[PDB]
Amino acid sequence: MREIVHIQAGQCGNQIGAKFWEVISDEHGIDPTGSYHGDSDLQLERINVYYNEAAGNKYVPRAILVDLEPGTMDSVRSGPFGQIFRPDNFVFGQSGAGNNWAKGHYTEGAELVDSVLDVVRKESESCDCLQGFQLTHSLGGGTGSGMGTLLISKIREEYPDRIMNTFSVVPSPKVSDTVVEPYNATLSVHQLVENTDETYCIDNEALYDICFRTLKLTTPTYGDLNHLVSATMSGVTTCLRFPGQLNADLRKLAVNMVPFPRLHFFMPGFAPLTSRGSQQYRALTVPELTQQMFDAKNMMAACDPRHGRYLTVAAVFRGRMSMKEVDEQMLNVQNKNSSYFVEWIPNNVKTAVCDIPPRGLKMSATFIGNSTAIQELFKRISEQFTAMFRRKAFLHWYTGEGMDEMEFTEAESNMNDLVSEYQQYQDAT
Amino acid sequence: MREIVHIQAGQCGNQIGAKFWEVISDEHGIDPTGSYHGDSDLQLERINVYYNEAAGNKYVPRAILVDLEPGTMDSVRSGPFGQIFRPDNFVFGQSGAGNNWAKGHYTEGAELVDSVLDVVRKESESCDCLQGFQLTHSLGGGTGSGMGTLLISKIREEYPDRIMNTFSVVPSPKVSDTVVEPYNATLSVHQLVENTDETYCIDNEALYDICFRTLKLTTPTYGDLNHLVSATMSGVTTCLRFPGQLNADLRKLAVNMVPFPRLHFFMPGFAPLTSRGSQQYRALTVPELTQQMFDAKNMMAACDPRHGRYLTVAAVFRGRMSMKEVDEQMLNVQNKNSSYFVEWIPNNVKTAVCDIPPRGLKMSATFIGNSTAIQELFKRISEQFTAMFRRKAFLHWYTGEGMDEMEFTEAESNMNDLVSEYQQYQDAT
Amino acid sequence: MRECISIHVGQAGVQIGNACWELYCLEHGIQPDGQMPDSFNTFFSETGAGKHVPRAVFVDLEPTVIDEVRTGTYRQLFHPEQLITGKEDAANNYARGHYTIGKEIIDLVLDRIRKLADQCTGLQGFLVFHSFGGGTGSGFTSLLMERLSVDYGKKSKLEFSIYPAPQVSTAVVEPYNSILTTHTTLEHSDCAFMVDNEAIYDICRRNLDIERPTYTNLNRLISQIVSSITASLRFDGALNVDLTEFQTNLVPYPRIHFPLATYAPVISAEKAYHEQLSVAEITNACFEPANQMVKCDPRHGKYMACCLLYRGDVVPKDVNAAIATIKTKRSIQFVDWCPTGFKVGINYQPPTVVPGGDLAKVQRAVCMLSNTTAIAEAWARLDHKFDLMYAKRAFVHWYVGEGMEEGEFSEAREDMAALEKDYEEVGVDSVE
Amino acid sequence: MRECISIHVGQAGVQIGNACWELYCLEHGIQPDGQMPDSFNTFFSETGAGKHVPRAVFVDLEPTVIDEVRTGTYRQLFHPEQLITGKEDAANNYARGHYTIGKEIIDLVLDRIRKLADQCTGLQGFLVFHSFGGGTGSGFTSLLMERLSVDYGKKSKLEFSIYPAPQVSTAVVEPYNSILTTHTTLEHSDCAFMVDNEAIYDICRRNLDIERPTYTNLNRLISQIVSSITASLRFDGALNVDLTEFQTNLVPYPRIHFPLATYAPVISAEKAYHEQLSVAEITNACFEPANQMVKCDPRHGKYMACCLLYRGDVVPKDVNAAIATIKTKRSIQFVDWCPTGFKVGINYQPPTVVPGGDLAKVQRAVCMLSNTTAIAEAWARLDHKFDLMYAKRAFVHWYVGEGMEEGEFSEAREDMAALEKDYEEVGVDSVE
Ligand SMILES: Nc1nc2c(ncn2[C@@H]2O[C@H](COP(=O)(O)OP(=O)(O)OP(=O)(O)O)[C@@H](O)[C@H]2O)c(=O)[nH]1
Ligand SMILES: Nc1nc2c(ncn2[C@@H]2O[C@H](COP(=O)(O)OP(=O)(O)OP(=O)(O)O)[C@@H](O)[C@H]2O)c(=O)[nH]1
Ligand SMILES: Nc1nc2c(ncn2[C@@H]2O[C@H](COP(=O)(O)OP(=O)(O)O)[C@@H](O)[C@H]2O)c(=O)[nH]1
Ligand SMILES: Nc1nc2c(ncn2[C@@H]2O[C@H](COP(=O)(O)OP(=O)(O)O)[C@@H](O)[C@H]2O)c(=O)[nH]1
Ligand SMILES: [Mg+2]
Ligand SMILES: [Mg+2]
Repeated sequence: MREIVHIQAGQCGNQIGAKFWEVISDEHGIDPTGSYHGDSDLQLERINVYYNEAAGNKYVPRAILVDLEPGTMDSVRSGPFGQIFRPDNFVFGQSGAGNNWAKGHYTEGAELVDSVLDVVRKESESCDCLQGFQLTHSLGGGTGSGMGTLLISKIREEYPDRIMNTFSVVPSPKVSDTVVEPYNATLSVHQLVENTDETYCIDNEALYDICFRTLKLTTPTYGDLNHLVSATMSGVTTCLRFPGQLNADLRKLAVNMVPFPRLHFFMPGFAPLTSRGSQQYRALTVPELTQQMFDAKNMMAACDPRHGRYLTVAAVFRGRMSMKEVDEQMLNVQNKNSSYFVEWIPNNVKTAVCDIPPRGLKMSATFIGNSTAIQELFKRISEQFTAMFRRKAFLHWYTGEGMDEMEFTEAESNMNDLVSEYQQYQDAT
Repeated sequence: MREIVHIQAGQCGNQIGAKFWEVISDEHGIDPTGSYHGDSDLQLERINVYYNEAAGNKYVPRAILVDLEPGTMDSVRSGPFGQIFRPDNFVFGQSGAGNNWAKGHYTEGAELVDSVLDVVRKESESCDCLQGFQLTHSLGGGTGSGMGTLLISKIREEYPDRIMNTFSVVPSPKVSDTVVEPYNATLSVHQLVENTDETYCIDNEALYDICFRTLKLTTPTYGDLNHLVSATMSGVTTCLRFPGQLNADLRKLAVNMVPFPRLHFFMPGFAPLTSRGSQQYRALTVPELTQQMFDAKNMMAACDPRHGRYLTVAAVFRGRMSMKEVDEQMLNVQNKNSSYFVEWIPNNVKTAVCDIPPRGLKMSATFIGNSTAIQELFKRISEQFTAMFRRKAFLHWYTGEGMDEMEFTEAESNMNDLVSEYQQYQDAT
Repeated sequence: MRECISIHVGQAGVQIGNACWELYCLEHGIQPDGQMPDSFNTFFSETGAGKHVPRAVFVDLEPTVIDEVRTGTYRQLFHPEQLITGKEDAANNYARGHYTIGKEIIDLVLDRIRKLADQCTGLQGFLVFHSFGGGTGSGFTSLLMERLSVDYGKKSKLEFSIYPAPQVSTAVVEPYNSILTTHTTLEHSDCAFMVDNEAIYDICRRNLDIERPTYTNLNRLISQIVSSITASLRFDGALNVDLTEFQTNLVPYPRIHFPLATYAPVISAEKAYHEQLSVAEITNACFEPANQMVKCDPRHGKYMACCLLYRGDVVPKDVNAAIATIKTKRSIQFVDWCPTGFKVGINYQPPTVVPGGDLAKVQRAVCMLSNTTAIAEAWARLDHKFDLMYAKRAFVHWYVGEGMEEGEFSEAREDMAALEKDYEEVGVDSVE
Repeated sequence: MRECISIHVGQAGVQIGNACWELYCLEHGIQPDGQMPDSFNTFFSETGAGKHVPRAVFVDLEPTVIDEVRTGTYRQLFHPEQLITGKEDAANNYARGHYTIGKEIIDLVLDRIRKLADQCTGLQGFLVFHSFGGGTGSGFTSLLMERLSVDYGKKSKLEFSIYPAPQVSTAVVEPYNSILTTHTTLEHSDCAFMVDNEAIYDICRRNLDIERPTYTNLNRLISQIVSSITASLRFDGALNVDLTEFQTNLVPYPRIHFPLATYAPVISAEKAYHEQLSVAEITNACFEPANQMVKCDPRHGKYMACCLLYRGDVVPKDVNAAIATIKTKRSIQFVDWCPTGFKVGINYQPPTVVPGGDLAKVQRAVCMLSNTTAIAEAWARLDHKFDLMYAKRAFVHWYVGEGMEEGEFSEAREDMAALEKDYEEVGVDSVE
């Protein structure tokens, strides 16, 4: 029960998910083929949430992989763990988004979205009691921004009572990876605030620091970044897939972490993160995992939490550990940093403990932070948006695809309606 | 008991039947010679319906293969399973129909039809208690339209209490395969409404989609299309040839599916239909076989059922399965699609379950749909007919063969008397 | 000595008897070969050798379901002249069961009944197993029940019918066949036990914890009903009940003779433990509306007569302790004219379990046979399914062309309307 | 004969009962298979075989904590119809426990209670195990306690709640769930025993010398509480006490019915020696403020009624010698209207030790159940945690969108304000 349909949009959403279904298949002991090869029945106890049971004792992932060009899917289906997906789920177009939101949301996205939702409706009816849909995409690209946010608006109309959590790779402060990424972000955040129950802002600049500073990787590839994203992604639903001493799920993390329905933009964190040499020189205790989360240099969203206040905090733990040792440390970070947490939410720390650790670790943590520190994430993008839009730069690549300037005026005002709300509840007493 | 005499007319009716008697001989374990080589006595329990037992423990098919040119029969008798037929049954002329209905029904057909009925009367008296005659032909050709509908009018006069089901390959919307196919169809539907108890409209455009979209065949030949027709054809009489937990036959499908004696034009469907790779990535359950039938892209008649209402629905299942799992799904498609079924027929779903699966499958289904959606099948042909007839185009190839214009005026009015009846019981409350 | 023969009509009737005669042979130690390595005389006539054959007539108009008996496990059990086949089925056509095909072998079936009735010395009545959906179970039964009331009349003819479910149907013309078969069986059959498929689908899923029940499994539960009704004949009980007593205790008016069966306990092997199954526990299970075997809500109606047939380790004082509580409960209400709405039967023999069966071995059981007002909601649906189809004259040409008059449907519908207002006349209370 | 069934709501309620029913099976020699190689009748109904099953209803809206019981050691013990699962959890949403998801299986739970109450002949009351934090333990319990007071009313319904700690919280909306669940359970529950996690964290660290206590270990201490309350039912004592006596001795006003439990001795194996543990020693341990199991300071309040439940090698004269000293001590003060603030119970049976347990084998024990004014400081915090969150209307859209009115929070807060001034009205002395 409580099954999750995983949707991937964009080149980024596919390359995250191709690493994500590598982690899930290793946690559940699944071979490259699709057959179970673990040791305990706890892996098959809740196998049905991310898997349909096929005939012949094989499991297929309940995944829907969407792109507008076939270049990324051919990398998926030919690599390792590409032979596990159903070939019906790969719903790809031919034209490609062209790194364009309007081509992803209006022109080439709408010529494919009806062939996606029929696969969504096929996977949703195969679920016994549906929990909700998780989406992996970016906000800088064209497919992950356009086709991704087009899928959310169609699903929320069809499935309003389900949770719709997105793992949005938000662009970086220092570097860009797309010239029109302030246009792709702001037009997508317009669609995220109205149709997603929560959204996990991940920045590539922050993962560049964590691979360099914390993990001591001199040469991190994308496959090393996505293993840190997927460690968060499996860590969010690890209490849904396994017994724990305090079980959480996607609805417990929805209710506890969203005080106001717009303010559902989170920053994730993972712990422990150690190098090869630097892991035997460290005791893996719950006070060590606690203090590794709540600092600045372990945030996957490129903003210092010290510039704002945490509204709500969720800490999903994995592995056998003691609850007092947890509940002291969740109290300990609230006492010494009482100015860093918001005042009018007393005891703003959500605790969750799963009994099953990750593979090869004694214990692990998964931090979910909802702070006012991501107002600088949207102060920066709306400044980068308004600087480009006041010269109407790159407007004709979107105006030529059916869009007017009024779409930008509403989307920019919606983000400044969002920034003024984080500034409101940061100054709130 | 309840024996069936199979009649084939036209090039199409022979090439369907040559694949059809390939399926029946594989289900009953029959060699190319005619001898039994199966494993169980259930294959020989009801062997007599499609076979006469010859001397020397050999079985000959109870088939009468009719053409007006010897080109198709020489392809039959020289190919695989051509040495199983009796050489007396191949009743072929020399002149050929010339893709003409008038040459098939009046001139060259009448010079052969007395040599056919004497073979029909020979096979009918060899039957213990005759069930009825199945005919395979087209409506676009000349022999399958002319000689085929000439056989129906002669048989129904001789055998009025027997069922006369035809498997008529109806022409396609997008392409033609005959310039005078609106003439061949409308002059045959004039003969089908008065002398056939039911008729299974199959379109070649629809099988082109099912081979491409559903089966993922890039290069389907006619031998791959006819295996999908014959899977329906054996699936209609599979409960007559084998024990089932709810047995049907050709009279149960006649009474349940024909609410008005003219409105006996059906659309068939088959399930499961999977590719080579895409079959191990799918669980073969009764809710999967159910939802594969009732959509649009599994209809072998090129019309969307969403444009009309199902009058009556028969679902003949094969293989060991559970009746509640069946009866829930037959209810489940009626609740969520209550606007798609006709209202004044409550519980319009016929259920049949055979215990014996097809060869190499765990379970299988055979959909028989009687909808108002085939009014667009006859709105299109009567529009294509009236466009050609108002200029009297190609009239002299039929007027020169004994026909007047009054034959066309009655046949066109008879089809508009048929279209107005499907429109009557679609708007009925 | 108190012999009782059975008739099995239609594909539904034969497949029920394939479980029933499977069940009877296990209750008497009878092999499928007729061998056993004096109470069985009510169903098994004895041959000269040590071989017993059943007093059964299996009739179908199509030979498929009969030939599976002729080639199955029970080939050596049945007398092959009793396995009667036609050639073509009635095929969901009431007229073909009653006029066209049914007249061809009705004289063959009455001949086989009359050969059984002559070797019976104390023949009580008939057990007709059929359905309301199929053309054979509707047309041929209604033809047969006309003839048995002519030839016998005073024998107690019982029917065990498969009533069509509200939302679960297997055939399209089930509203036609059910109305036509009831107009004929009304003045002939003494007591027809309704059984529904959807309610057993509810019981086999919930109470038996079976995900996927088969028609094999539904016929086991109907066999436990018919065995427990004839348990008082076939075995010595503390308080016995004959088939003549059922029509007396349950039929207040000659029109209303349609009770609905209910069996308990229906539990699996994992739930064979974890409860003690007193006679108080299994009796409250029967009057619970979720455990009946016809999809009707007895809280929407009133019971007219209830018949509790206990068997096994049953103590008659604890019976009264169980039953007297139920008259106090508000959800079980009776009709105002019936203060005594109970017939109680106790047998010493427990129901045995068929190997490969889904039920578990229990020390006691109960077959409730309750005639209620709540079946009038079932007929109110079935006329409503009839009135929608017949107003457009759907499927009538399949019935007119086989010998039936179109005006005969107006005779059956107005009579069923007269039967529907009978429950409204009985269901009200009395003035003064 | 004096039967008492128990209900386990939420993940907290099930994991408590996983230790409680572990404890009860060791006190009666019961195997996990239900076997034992006449006083157990108050919790264990007996089957036909030599197998006993517990009178327990485990209910959760998510199936994870139930399936670990279904696959754990006690698979063979529980009746599988008593293990009730939903599909989606209430998920820290009181409205989803009370309106959205809870209404879907509330008729299934009341059906399982009513099947247990029928096989009970002397049913005294209910033991509802839940928490105040989770949505299931708040919403579904408050839905359930509405229904049990309708169906029973006069039975003594007891709650064993996991009260939210002042500084230790596991969920963010614990101030929302605790206020909403108390507004509903106030007029329905007769006596709700508060238990806190932080105080057991204090006890398991200090008194048990455990560095790292688990939720396994906290549930052992709550099981020793509930066992010692029902020790007088399950065993013969020198001075017995029924569940009806607890609500009489401890509840002075129908609003104030929230005592706080306290168990003693809580010592490890290395400290099982080095002290003699007289009844004077274990009684002074209970009124010591560091050893209670709710984080409240009883020196900041007054006791209204104390209930000492001794068990084991207990001498009643030494009981009076222990108790009469405590009334002389200044740190234990009572309210002016209550000169008799004591209810004393003695059982002959010692508490046994669970193998793998952290407690040591002691000859005597005491479960103090003391209703005090010092719990008003706990509600003064919880309104203060409520008033800060609700003034900004935080998290209200999660509750309004699931069927609840926004004005209902003002109803629960003003009622809790009325409950807060009740302790101030009782806590003062009397004029003249
Ligand atoms: N309870 C139960 N009902 C069955 C079973 N098999 C078939 N039926 C019922 O039989 C009804 C249809 O009647 P059939 O017996 O199949 O057909 P028939 O009576 O032989 O009449 P024909 O139409 O001529 O074949 C369906 O509605 C089913 O509900 C069974 O094994 N158990
Ligand atoms: N004493 C004790 N408390 C526990 C234990 N496990 C969980 N809890 C408490 O349970 C509270 C949360 O309620 P849960 O039972 O986990 O959640 P729920 O009642 O099922 O409601 P949902 O939110 O829908 O899951 C926490 O505040 C914990 O203090 C335990 O083993 N012992
Ligand atoms: N974390 C992560 N981000 C990626 C990866 N590949 C691309 N991206 C991000 O995706 C954005 C480009 O979106 P993309 O999916 O390639 O464009 P689209 O296909 O039109 O949606 C860039 O801003 C990158 O930062 C990857 O492997 N890992
Ligand atoms: N499904 C199917 N249809 C065919 C096949 N061969 C021919 N046809 C159809 O038959 C029609 C022509 O009829 P044909 O039999 O060749 O003419 P005839 O010999 O004078 O009756 C065309 O419209 C084709 O669509 C075949 O192998 N399969
Ligand atoms: Mg039949
Ligand atoms: Mg929970």
